[PDB]
Amino acid sequence: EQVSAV
Amino acid sequence: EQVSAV
Amino acid sequence: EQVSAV
Amino acid sequence: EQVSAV
Amino acid sequence: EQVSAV
Amino acid sequence: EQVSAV
Amino acid sequence: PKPGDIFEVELAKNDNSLGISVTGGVNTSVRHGGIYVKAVIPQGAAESDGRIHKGDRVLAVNGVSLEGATHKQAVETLRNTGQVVHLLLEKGQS
Amino acid sequence: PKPGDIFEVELAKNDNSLGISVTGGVNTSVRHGGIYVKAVIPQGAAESDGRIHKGDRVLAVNGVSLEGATHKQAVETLRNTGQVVHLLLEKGQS
Amino acid sequence: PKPGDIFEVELAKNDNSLGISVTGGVNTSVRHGGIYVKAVIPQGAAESDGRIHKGDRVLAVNGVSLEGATHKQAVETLRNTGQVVHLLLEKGQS
Amino acid sequence: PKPGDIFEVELAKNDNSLGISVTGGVNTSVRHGGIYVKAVIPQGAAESDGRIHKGDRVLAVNGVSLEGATHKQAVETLRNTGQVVHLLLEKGQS
Amino acid sequence: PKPGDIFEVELAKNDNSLGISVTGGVNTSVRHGGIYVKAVIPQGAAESDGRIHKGDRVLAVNGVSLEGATHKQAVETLRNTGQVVHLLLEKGQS
Amino acid sequence: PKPGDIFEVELAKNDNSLGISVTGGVNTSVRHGGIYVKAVIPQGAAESDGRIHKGDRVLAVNGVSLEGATHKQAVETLRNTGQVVHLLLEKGQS
Repeated sequence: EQVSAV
Repeated sequence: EQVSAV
Repeated sequence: EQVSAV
Repeated sequence: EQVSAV
Repeated sequence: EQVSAV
Repeated sequence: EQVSAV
Repeated sequence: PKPGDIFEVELAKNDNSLGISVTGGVNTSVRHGGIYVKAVIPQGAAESDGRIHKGDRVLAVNGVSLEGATHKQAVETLRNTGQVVHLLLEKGQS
Repeated sequence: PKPGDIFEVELAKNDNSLGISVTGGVNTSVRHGGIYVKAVIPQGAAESDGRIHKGDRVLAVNGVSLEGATHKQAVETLRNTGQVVHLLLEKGQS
Repeated sequence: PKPGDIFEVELAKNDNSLGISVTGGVNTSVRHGGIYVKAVIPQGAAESDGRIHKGDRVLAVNGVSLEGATHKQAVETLRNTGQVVHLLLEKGQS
Repeated sequence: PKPGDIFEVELAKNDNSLGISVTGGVNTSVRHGGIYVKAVIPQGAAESDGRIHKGDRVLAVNGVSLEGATHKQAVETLRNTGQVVHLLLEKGQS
Repeated sequence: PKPGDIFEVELAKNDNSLGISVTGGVNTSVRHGGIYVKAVIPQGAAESDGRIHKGDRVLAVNGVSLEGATHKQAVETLRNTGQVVHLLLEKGQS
Repeated sequence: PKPGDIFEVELAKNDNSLGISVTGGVNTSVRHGGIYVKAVIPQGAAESDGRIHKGDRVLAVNGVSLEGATHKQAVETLRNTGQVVHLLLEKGQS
């Protein structure tokens, strides 16, 4: 459920 | 627990 | 005969 | 039409 | 003894 | 002067 | 590549970003705890390059496996990189 | 390699075997459902080559990921190969 | 790989053969004068490995391009090799 | 490389260009319908890198073969890329 | 990598620099006449990437060996490069 | 390759030998203490493959550098290998 920008 | 020869 | 820039 | 084994 | 920046 | 087979 | 195939990309950042968002990690409910591409950002590096798509799995970064990584660990690994980044991926299904 | 590093090996069979036993798969209780080297067989291919050891994880075979593989699937993938096999691994901890 | 993709294989011979037949060359009527896999021989090296199929194009052998090769030249290049051979291919359409 | 050898380059663009002009394609009268480097642009990426020269043939871009490509197709493939581009080449004769 | 292992890096310059200083050459008193990383510059490309450290040996640049190179020759080879540079290294001991 | 270029070979043994003799090491009077191919044995693996010649330098074996190796150390490294061996070389001058 965790989405992160890279 | 399954070990197989390759 | 066609030359293009890339 | 030439086919060769390698 | 020679050190250079690259 | 040393030559070895590998 | 077809689904399941390994592939690798040397990706140059744009605006100091790879241009993807990632989801997953051993601590999440995402498939296998793996690290997946959730989206490809418009005009970003990944999009422009064209090899990485939503659903691709990231296996390694600059030669180091993301196996066992928490979400936070994997994200840090992806961010703690230079301007060009070596990524190892598994092709997902579209 | 140090633990966690990706590496690859082109391994020639001996006696039609890679010389390893493997454990794991999405259906087992082994770490993450991954495919791991359980043992390296004396005088076998892996031993003689010297790069693969117990605890290494197999990520792919001949360009195809072992992700999501059951035990039986991964074993079939490893067996359904020619005399020389490309393997992609993550270095384990000794 | 999907059609059009580049891939590479380290192939070990069986019975001193790669286990394929090839067609084409700059002197033939085959597509583009390219070198293509016409068949994969039962029980041979290519078959057992499983990565090369009929219709794949061979681009290079042991780092040397087959471009401009006559049929006879390409065949000699493929034969004038050791027990394991590096091949560079383009995936064909099945 | 010597003439005929395969080589690969990860090339970073300058001014959003690879710094080469290309000629050829299946629809032209250039050798074999292949895609060749016609010139290397002063101060551009290819020149600065120093590995690509006039007469080199481009075989693939970001893992996709340029075989069968028209001129327009190959040019689009070369342009439809990110800031760093993987190129597969055959060394030409100087 | 562990000490003694070969590794390779595609490194993008920052400020037109790789972000390292190098020492050695066949004409110096440094170990074996080899080319070594003497320091990694703060905020520079090598530091940000994180794979190259003080004590690593540079074996080749863009496919060309630095063997036999004087200090001045190796430095010129390292400088006479584009924005992204392929480097081949041996891991040093920390 | 041309002289000075890096290249790599996956070489299958014949008669449990690579088919070369080597000279050099940090303890000898051979150029730089490097490990060089002194001869290629008739009908042996290296000869049949055709990529390695007298004067080529061996830089690494199965991912491990031969830098600093004594003659005896390098020879042991070359012998303590499986049936197929990854070699990293610098092309010599003919």
